[PDB]
Amino acid sequence: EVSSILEERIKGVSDEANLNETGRVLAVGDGIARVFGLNNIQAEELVEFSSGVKGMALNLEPGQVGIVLFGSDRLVKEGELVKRTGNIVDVPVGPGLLGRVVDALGNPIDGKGPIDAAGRSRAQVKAPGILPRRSVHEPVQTGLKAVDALVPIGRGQRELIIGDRQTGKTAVALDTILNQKRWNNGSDESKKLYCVYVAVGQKRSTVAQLVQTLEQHDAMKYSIIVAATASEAAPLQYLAPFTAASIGEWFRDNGKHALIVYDDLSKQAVAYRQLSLLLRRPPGREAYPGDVFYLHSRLLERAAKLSEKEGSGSLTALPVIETQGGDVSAYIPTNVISITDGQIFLEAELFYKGIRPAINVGLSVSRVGSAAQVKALKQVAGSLKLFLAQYREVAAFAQSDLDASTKQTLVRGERLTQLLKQNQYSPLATEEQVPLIYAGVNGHLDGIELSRIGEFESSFLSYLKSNHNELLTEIREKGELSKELLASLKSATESFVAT
Amino acid sequence: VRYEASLRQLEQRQLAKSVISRVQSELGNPKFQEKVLQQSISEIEQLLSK
Amino acid sequence: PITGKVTAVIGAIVDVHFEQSELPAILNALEIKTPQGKLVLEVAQHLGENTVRTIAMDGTEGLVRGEKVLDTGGPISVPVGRETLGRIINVIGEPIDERGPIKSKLRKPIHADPPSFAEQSTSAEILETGIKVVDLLAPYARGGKIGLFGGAGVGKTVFIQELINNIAKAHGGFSVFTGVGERTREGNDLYREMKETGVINLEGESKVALVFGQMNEPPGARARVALTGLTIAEYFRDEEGQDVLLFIDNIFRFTQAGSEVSALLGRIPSAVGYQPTLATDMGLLQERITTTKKGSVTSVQAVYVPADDLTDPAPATTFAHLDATTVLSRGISELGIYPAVDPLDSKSRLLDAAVVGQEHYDVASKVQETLQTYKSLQDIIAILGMDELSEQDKLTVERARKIQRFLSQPFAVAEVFTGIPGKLVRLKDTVASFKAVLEGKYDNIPEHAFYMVGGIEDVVAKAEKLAA
Amino acid sequence: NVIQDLYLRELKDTKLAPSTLQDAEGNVKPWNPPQKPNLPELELQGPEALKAYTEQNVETAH
Amino acid sequence: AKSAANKLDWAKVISSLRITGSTATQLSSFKKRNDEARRQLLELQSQPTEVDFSHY
Repeated sequence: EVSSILEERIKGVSDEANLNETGRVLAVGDGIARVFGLNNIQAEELVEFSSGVKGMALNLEPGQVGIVLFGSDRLVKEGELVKRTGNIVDVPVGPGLLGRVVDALGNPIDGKGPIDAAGRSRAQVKAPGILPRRSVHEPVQTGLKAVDALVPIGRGQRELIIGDRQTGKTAVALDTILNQKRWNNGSDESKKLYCVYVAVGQKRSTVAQLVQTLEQHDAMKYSIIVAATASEAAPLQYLAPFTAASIGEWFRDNGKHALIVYDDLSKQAVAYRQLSLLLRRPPGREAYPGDVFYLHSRLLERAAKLSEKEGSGSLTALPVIETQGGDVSAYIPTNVISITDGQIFLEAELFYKGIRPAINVGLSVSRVGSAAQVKALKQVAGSLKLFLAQYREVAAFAQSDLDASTKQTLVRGERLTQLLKQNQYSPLATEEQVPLIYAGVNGHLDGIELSRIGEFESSFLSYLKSNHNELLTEIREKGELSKELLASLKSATESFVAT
Repeated sequence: VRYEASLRQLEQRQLAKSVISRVQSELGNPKFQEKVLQQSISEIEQLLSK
Repeated sequence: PITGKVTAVIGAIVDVHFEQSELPAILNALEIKTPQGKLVLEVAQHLGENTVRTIAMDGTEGLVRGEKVLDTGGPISVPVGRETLGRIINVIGEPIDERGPIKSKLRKPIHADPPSFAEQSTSAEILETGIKVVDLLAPYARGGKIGLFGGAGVGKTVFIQELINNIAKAHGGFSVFTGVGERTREGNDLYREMKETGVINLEGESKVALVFGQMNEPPGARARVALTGLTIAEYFRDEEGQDVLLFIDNIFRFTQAGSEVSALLGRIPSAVGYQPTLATDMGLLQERITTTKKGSVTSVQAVYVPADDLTDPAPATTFAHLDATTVLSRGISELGIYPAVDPLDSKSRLLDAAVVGQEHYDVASKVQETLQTYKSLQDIIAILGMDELSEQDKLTVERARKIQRFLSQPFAVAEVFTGIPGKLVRLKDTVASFKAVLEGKYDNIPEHAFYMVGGIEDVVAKAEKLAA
Repeated sequence: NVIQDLYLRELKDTKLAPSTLQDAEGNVKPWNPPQKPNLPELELQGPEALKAYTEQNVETAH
Repeated sequence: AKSAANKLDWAKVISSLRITGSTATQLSSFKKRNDEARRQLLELQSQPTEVDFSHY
């Protein structure tokens, strides 16, 4: 019992060894430490202090070294002996981390048993050259419309999720992970994702809610969660995306697909801000350092789709932004946006007014993220992206001209917006989403009025499988629509519209 | 069941302060002196082998 | 013994130089012996060579260089127990309320490390309240934090009072109201008012404990009252299994107190002139407040923004920890309806089908949508006139105004002023009632009889009374 | 080191065991006895009510 | 049983639409339903009454 666990521990330690170099600290505190000595230390080495706390060498100076403390101030004291770990700052990598909760140090902090690792690989690494890169081809499915192919994301994309924080920002991301569960248990290993959800600056309470929620939804057995919560000090939050991303790359160079969600990169900027100012480095534009840019660009380009050589591996990214009231005059949001391609502009105003997901499509774009989609998912959504940016202009002046043609577009457009909505935390299947967008694209929401859109949807799906599942077997396997299949669907949709 | 859970917690702290008493008992005895010699001969073997 | 002589007094930053083999740690308590009191200094840096840099808990004015300091060996140790409930205490752990000494039982350090991950809330547990208006439109939770909005002296103080009474019935739990940068005139009023309505007593054991940090005391003492109240609460949950509802006053003064500490200590202010240590200090506080596996510290806080601004860094950080808003308002109180809680801007991030029950979410939304449509209807009804209503349109107006009166609930604290005994109405009975207005059993029951009622059963008697 | 020697001596010489029953009762809920009030729901007792209703009521008429 | 109550409820409602005097037969139907819905919520509240002893 209580005697046995202690007896085990005391025996599992001895804590007798013979050392190389030591320091004795100069004057410690402010989340940065000043150490005296350490004359043979390498750069970015790991040091371990007599407190038990460990730090990463930042400034190597001729007489002193200035470590940065991974941990709260209070434990570090003055006149403690600092010993070289002898190894560069690394975090365990391997497949003994899937369904083990971890912090940014890689410790089990409730855990699901101690941590097993294939390797360790350095927190900080630099991403492969220009040459091993390849464009995306495979679609990421979120199981939510309005992103499905309306605003496309592919496998290796770095496409952004932007909006005001805590408007349900987190759910959009979970659904990506959740929806990929029957392509993630495949026998196609390129189709599996192994996902890391980096929680930076969030409440330790939320993260514990999130760990349980995933185990109910039976999805925690192919995801890792990394933690540098709000309670835990700033230099650990700074290092949190970097350390987690090393873990992501390990999946990517085994030539298998992955995902990593960086929630919230605006909080990495704050974490790095506090550490930066207490080291005497003067603030840049918007009171954030001017080296913020460096962290995000280095960080982001280690999520990239590789070529045939590297096993056609990928690590996709959905970086999650805390916007300062829907302003894009601010430094941190634009820095993440200019590195990335594609945006998933999300509206608070829309979230409140019953659009869940509230994914505005006006300031949402895809650049190179538009070759993700297979043919079925190019046909069905065809030019819906365009039509609802003709709808925006039609409603600016619907406070000039009023014509049937403009009115018709406005009615289709409203009806279409309603259609995009889907239940959250049960993301509707991709095969299931393919018929629904056909209908609306082909203008068949001139027989359904707004109040009944939800009712039609489930009754139309039930109808289609019992009548003809042939259509659906085709889209599961082929993933490309032919004209004949398309017509067969049109014929079926109109039948349902009448009665 | 809640009280039993607490009892485990109680047990863990009780057993802690007893070890703090024995640390004080060891440093109080001339074991302080019998054990510094031991440290010395261990340190001799080690430093010889750098 | 670890002792040193004062070798500086730069502002409220007093530096003590210590001799060899005599070493502090950061956060320890230094006590300077003086015949003028004692002064508690907190080690907030090490500048090395056996010198420190500290913040003070009291005025530094009249210090000599050369006065002895003595190091305790760790942070200020404040009293805990049920002997510390019904006492005003400054930061140091001693009576400022002048009722002789507080009988020490156990004492505990003011800084403590955030509870384990497995001991942080893994689910939302709904904190029970007698106020019906609160439990529908923004569920309190044992792990959540609910930020009050509205003026001060507008019903907020009385609202704070109300909550204490429910918690006693509900769980058995106490409270601690912590005031940061307290206004010393107002503290007397609230202390007198609290004793009188019996949430504090001179007759024995008490609920709410008060922790006050006057504004004439240095910045440091303003920050550290907030960690000192919380420790009292943490002992009730972990070691007596009981729920605690912990109020905090202005969190605008929390951010303000840190910026000065930063500035004096030789740190550089951040965005909007504020402390570079804003996020991490707040994060530690609000991960010390959570549902443990024995008991829970829930906190209700008061949110006041820097001259009407929501783009600033300090509210943003706060809002992240909050899971509900209760938005008290003047326009509701002018209709003589206390609760003051504006229905529309009362929202929760735990009000959902999966947390509160499907039924609960749906009752709560219908009642919200009805007020929302009523409000919009009224807008064009003023301009055009009031003859414009159809049979259908007035159905939304009638059901809305029945709820609008129905909102007011006699409060126990405010018993004299209403003249009507305060009532409490549990969570299950809150849902049921609003259902009854939805099925229209209470869509013909007089409109002036909804004034200051409780549960569904209760207003049958008032209805008889208006008519008879 | 000194830890292994100390741990061992301490453990053997000072073994804790579970708390006494008296101690448990004070800090715990002291059980609950069989919940019976006796007597199920009484309504409409004796024909007093019957006479009262048969006589009072009558309402078939415009 | 319970169904019997509800057919008679509606039988007397359509009786009352005509003749005068079933206008308070429904006042009684409402009364028996009040206490009868009390038996339903009583009956839905009831669960197996054993205390566990396997694990706890």
